[PDB]
Amino acid sequence: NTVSLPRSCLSTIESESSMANESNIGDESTKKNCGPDPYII
Amino acid sequence: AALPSIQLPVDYNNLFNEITDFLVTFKQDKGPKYMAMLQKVANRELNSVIIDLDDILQYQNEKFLQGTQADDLVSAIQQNANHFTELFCRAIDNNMPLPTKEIDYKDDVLDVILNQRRLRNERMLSDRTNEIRSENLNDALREVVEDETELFPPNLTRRYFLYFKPLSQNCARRYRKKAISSKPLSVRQIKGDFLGQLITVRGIITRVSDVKPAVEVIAYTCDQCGYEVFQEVNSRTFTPLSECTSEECSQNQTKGQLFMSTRASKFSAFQECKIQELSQQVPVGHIPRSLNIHVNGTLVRSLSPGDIVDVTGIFLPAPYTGFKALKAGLLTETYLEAQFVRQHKKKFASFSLTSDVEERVMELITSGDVYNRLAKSIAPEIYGNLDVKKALLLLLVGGVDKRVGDGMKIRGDINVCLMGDPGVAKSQLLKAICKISPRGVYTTGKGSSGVGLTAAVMKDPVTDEMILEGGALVLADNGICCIDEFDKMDESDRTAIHEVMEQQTISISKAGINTTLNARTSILAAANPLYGRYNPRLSPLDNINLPAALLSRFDILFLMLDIPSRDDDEKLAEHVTYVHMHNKQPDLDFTPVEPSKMREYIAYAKTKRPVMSEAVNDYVVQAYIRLRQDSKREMDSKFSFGQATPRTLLGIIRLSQALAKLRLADMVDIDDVEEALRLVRVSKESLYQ
Amino acid sequence: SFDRPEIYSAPVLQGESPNDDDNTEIIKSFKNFILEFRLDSQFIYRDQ
Amino acid sequence: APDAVFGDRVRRFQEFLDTFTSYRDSVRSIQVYNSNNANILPHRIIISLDDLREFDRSFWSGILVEPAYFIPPAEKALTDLADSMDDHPWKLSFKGSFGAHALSPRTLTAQHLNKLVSVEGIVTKTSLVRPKLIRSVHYAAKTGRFHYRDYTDATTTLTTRIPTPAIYPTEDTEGNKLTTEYGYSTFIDHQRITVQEMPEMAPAGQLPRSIDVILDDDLVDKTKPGDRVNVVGVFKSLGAGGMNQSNSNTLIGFKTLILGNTVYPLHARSTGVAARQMLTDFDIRNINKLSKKKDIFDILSQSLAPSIYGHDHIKKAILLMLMGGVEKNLENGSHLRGDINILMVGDPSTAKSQLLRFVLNTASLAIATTGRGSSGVGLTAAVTTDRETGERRLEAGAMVLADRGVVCIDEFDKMTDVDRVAIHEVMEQQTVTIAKAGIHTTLNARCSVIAAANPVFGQYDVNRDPHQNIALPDSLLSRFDLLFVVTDDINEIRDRSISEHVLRTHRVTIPFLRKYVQYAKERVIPQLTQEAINVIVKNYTDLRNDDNTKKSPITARTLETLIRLATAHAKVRLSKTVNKVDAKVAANLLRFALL
Amino acid sequence: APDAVFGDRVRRFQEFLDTFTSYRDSVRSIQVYNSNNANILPHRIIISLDDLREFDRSFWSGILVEPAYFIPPAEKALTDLADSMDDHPWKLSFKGSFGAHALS
DNA sequence: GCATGCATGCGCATGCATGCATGCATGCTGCATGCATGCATGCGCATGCATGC
DNA sequence: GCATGCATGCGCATGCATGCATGCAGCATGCATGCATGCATGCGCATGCATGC
Ligand SMILES: Nc1ncnc2c1ncn2[C@@H]1O[C@H](COP(=O)(O)OP(=O)(O)O)[C@@H](O)[C@H]1O
Ligand SMILES: Nc1ncnc2c1ncn2[C@@H]1O[C@H](COP(=O)(O)OP(=O)(O)O)[C@@H](O)[C@H]1O
Ligand SMILES: [Mg+2]
Ligand SMILES: [Mg+2]
Ligand SMILES: [Zn+2]
Repeated sequence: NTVSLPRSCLSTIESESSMANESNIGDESTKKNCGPDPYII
Repeated sequence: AALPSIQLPVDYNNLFNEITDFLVTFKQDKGPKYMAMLQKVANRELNSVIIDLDDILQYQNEKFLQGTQADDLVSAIQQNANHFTELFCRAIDNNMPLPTKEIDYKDDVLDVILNQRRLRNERMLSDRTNEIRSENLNDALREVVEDETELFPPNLTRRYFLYFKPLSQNCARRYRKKAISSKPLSVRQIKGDFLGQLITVRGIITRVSDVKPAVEVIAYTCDQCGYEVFQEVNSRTFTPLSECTSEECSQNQTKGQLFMSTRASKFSAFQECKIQELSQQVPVGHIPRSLNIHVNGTLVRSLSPGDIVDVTGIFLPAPYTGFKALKAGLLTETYLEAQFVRQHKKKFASFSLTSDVEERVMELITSGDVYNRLAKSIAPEIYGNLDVKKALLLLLVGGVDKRVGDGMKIRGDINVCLMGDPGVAKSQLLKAICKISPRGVYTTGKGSSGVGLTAAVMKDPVTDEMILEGGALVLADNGICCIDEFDKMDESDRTAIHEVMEQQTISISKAGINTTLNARTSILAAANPLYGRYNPRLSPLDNINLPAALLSRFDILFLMLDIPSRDDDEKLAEHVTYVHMHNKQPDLDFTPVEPSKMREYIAYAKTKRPVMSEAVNDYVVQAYIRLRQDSKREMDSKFSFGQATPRTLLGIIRLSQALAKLRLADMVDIDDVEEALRLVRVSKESLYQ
Repeated sequence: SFDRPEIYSAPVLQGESPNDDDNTEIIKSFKNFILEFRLDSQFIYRDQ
Repeated sequence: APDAVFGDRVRRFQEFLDTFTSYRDSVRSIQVYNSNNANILPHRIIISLDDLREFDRSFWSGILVEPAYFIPPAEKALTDLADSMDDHPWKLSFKGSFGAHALSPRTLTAQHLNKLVSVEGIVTKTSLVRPKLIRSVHYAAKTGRFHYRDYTDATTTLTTRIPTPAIYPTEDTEGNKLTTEYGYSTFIDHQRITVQEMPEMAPAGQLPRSIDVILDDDLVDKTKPGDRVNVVGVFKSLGAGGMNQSNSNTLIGFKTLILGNTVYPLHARSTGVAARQMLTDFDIRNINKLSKKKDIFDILSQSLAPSIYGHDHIKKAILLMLMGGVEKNLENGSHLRGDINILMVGDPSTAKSQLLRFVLNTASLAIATTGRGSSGVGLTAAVTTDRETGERRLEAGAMVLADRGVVCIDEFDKMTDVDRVAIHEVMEQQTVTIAKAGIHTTLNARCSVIAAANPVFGQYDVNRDPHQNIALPDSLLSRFDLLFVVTDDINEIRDRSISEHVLRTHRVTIPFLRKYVQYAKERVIPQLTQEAINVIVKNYTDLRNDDNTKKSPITARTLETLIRLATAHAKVRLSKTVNKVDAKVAANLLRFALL
Repeated sequence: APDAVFGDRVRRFQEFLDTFTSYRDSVRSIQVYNSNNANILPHRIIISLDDLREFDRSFWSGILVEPAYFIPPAEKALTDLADSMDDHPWKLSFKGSFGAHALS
């Protein structure tokens, strides 16, 4: 009201909750990486 | 799991066993048919195998009626035709008899290479088995030998092509089945539900491409190891190999550079043709659509532009090729792969005598009165007009072409021109003649002009080369070209027709084109008087718009006037109104001959070449002298379309030759010249009433 | 909707003369040693 | 996973289908037909937005404003009913009043996105119908099993979904090779069309606006270029308007189009879409009743253009042309004409153009042309264009479009020879032949003609022969079945009467006439009878052997004209055969026109 | 999507449960107890590898050597039978002789 | 009853799993640039038709 | 019949969407280290108990 969609997922910097920290890791050692341009409209 | 499995009611081992049994067992109502075919293939006298589904259905019914079980091979082939080609190939490669003829210096090179490859295969197998036996470490021995040794695969040792042909309506109707593969369809009706099936299309061919080699498997060679590497290709483009991939070079550290070898490679002869809908198939207020056909193997050169045919083929998909921005999902393009061709009208050149044709022909001659019987069967819905029909039949048959030597040439084709008052059914006769002829074309005035006649320069989509597309006059080569509204044309078209009648060629000298075309065609024209109806108060040459020389350039020039007469009008009205009440002509003592038999008889007659005797020559010279002397006085009184000239004598000779050919005789007689002069005199009674 | 093309080979000619320091000759020599070597008139390695 | 709102909406739409029983029996009837006749009908029905409005206003407004949330529930409910009632999923279509949501391509803006709309316009260009791969099936030779895979894209569902770009499988899970089974795979048809603003509604002098429409499966070839069409669908956006990645460019926006679900062709004047009405039993009873009266021809004739004074015989001729004769196709391959043509030469205030415009307004399919208005390729369709795929194609002209219809020509005498030679073939052979660079075809042009012409000297002259007054080639006149001459001679009583008539105007209805003509043309095909044969033979002989000076020549075309007129009159009579009265009427009309 | 091998294996294990009729009544008894006493028992039963050996050697060897492909089908078959009998998914346990697969 | 060795808790020194951040060099990928090609048009000239004359 | 002016189709230049690659420079990320903390371990000393004289 050049806006662009975020280049990275915003669920990491946004510490939404304490369980959100748990949800951002799983299945042993592998890190969580959503990739480049993960968002859709 | 990803890529789940599904269950279908299709077992392929059962079908392979059934294929083998059929290939070794079928009997035609002599040994097995296909075994004899395979023996001929092995001896290098055949190149293509045709599999008829009628044989398969007969085999199935024979097995059923005596109790035992059998599978439905016909429907399986119909619904999934593309998979059974290789099944049949593999079955056939397991039964081919050994060649009973030795290979000599007069065989094809492909056969030599194939035989060398087979001998090499056997030598490698024997070497491997000997080496294994000598080690001291028999089904197991051959198994281990087969496991450790390379060979040349079966596809690189075949020499034949295999095609299917559909189920005819007769066999299915007699056996109580529904032959899907032979129900003709238009391009409109072929939708995506028919992909992967064997279907038949009815249409008219509009374009054909030149034959070129399409590579199936490329071959390379390695000087380092001596192996031969083969690269399959099934795409519009491919990437050549660079470095060797054989076991020896693969296991080593220094690999060799592959070099391409054209002679060992596998090629196919390829053509692509377009097919367009017939008028009767197009809906109301729509434009006809098209379709693409692929032809491979020995079936090439079987389609020429302008042919109405029924093509058989397997309907298969292809990758999308439109604009990227308009692609929504996995879109595809369609094409037809040809397996069998049939024509609606047989060409004369392909004629051949045989019991079936001979019986019909002999019946026709036995019935007697061939001349008038053939003449009266041309457009039997038109009353009267008998001598015009005789002239038209003679134009259909033609004369004799003579090579005089020193490169000189005299035509043997007869040109006829009709010119009369309005409403005399000239157009009906033009159209009927165009429909009877196997290579006939129909044109009307200004609708066809310029490059519509002759030819134009364009670029081939399939190949990257320039070509010439023939017009009306080139499409009817060795046929009849019908021209309506002959008097309303432009000067250029008139000049082109003039040259074509002159010397059967068209010369063009324009920007980007300097060539000569072939126009071995006959002309059938129609025209009208300059003031509508004919005016008997004016000179004949003042009632028409064409130059007098052009009129003189016709063998027969007919005048058809409409003089009211209370008597003949009654007969004409009765005929026409009867024809409208029913769908047939009124006469009962005469039966018309259908177009196929007429075409057969004309094809048989065209093989003759009668010759001139001495008495006939004396009669001809006397008649020519008398007629030439007479014509000058008439032309002086300004009452002749044209004075007699040597072209009249040549036309008389041609007509006599045509009558002799129609009689099926090796020599000419006096009666033929009598009839020729009789017709040439009849040409102009309308001008003496 | 085509499938994947294949590649294969077969031996015809005799290439360059084999060198001693190439992998295939090493393999053949080792195979001969395994299947032939004798000790006390016995094929120890083949038997074991 | 399941959603509660989805289930509640499914339940509500099931209640809606329960309260109204027409769609239920429609589905039952479609299934019954498909079972009995196996042609296969598609699984689809039409719903009225009005009934939805009386039933549940909230659900109505949801479908109108939020189709992506309310329509899939309705389709599922309909599919559930269809699957429960019988011994492919089903789809829906919408009709009724769309209120403010009925727009045109010019007045369709970004505030209507994601909502259900209904647009009107003209079809400008279609696309080639292509198959789309949905499910592939394969075979492993080493194991003897069959596999498959499914594919989807963004345009097959109204709601946004997370992409799953599956690859085409060539191997097995264990490494073995695979073989494609083209006969066991599945393909669906696909097309794209363009719609523009109507030429009769767009502002003059201004460039037009257009919108794309996507069609699938059973709505793939329901229109052709040049039609007037009404398309109902969802105006939708796709992709990212340059938002993803940097994409510095800002000029482009979001791609938009319509995912159509309903296509309706509309009839207009001077267009290629023919008018058809639905015939109810009341209409059939009334028509079959009126068929039994003896002055039916007189009533139907006097019904035509009642605002004009007199010209009764021309009214009769126009009715005969509207009905028409029968065309014959012999097994040999010959064709015999069945159409009727009319020409009018008259004085310059004889109401020729009024009757011509009446014929334009009343015929189910008619195209209006003027002398110099259309010429060259504009009449025979002799113009060639080409696709962006490379091929060259043809596009229909005035008479090619009017196949099986009528064509009105005004100022006929103002034409030239180049197009008269062209129209000769149309009027006799009823075909168009084209031979250009890369085209050789023949198009059907079975149409009738009605025309009006002016005398040479401004007004018709009785002191000269007709040839000096008409001045048209004899071969052309022979192709016109009827030629009429009308003159205005001053007469006190006639002038008085026409005056009171014109004053009355200034201070059977057509729809029933159209229904009557449609039924008669569709249902009745009479045959020739010996009585009419004798009558026509006698009349043709007498006309051909008389000394009277005529307005036109006499040929076999006159005999065929007699047969055609007799058959058309019998068609008017709804009788399956031609009697003596029809032949006598044809002879009387021909004699009056000639003399 | 559905798999044909999975369904065939489910059908075969259903046939196995049909030939031997102790596990059916065991499941019935567990359900009866849980209905009457409401303590809740877990939904599980024990199968004998020996009986499987007499019944179908191929299925026996599949469970012994390819549990990831043969056991989920068996659990689904047992769950289907349990859901069909009554007016959580069920699990399986193994006893009997494990042969060479008994280790430390 | 008295003296002595032994094994059992206090009082620690010290190494090592866990877990988080930080400067940097790496490897990848969008992107500006080079380019070929086939289609569309802006237009002038040579031909055939229409209109007086 | 005879001469002029206009549509019309042929022939030649030229602009422009499409669609492919290529050297390069920017940007997010894995990696070497830099370090804090809490736990266990082994290592003696003070000593309460058992044994012998
Ligand atoms: N001798 C005849 N016999 C039957 N029908 C005829 C005859 N002469 C003319 N006709 C009819 O008259 C019409 C003449 O039209 P057409 O075939 O174009 O000939 P033309 O061009 O000579 O007028 C045709 O439809 C035809 O059916
Ligand atoms: N017979 C008639 N009956 C009623 N009105 C007529 C009649 N003749 C002429 N007119 C009137 O005169 C006008 C003639 O217009 P128009 O149809 O162009 O005649 P034309 O084409 O003969 O010049 C019309 O508006 C019409 O109202
Ligand atoms: Mg004609
Ligand atoms: Mg008018
Ligand atoms: Zn090599």
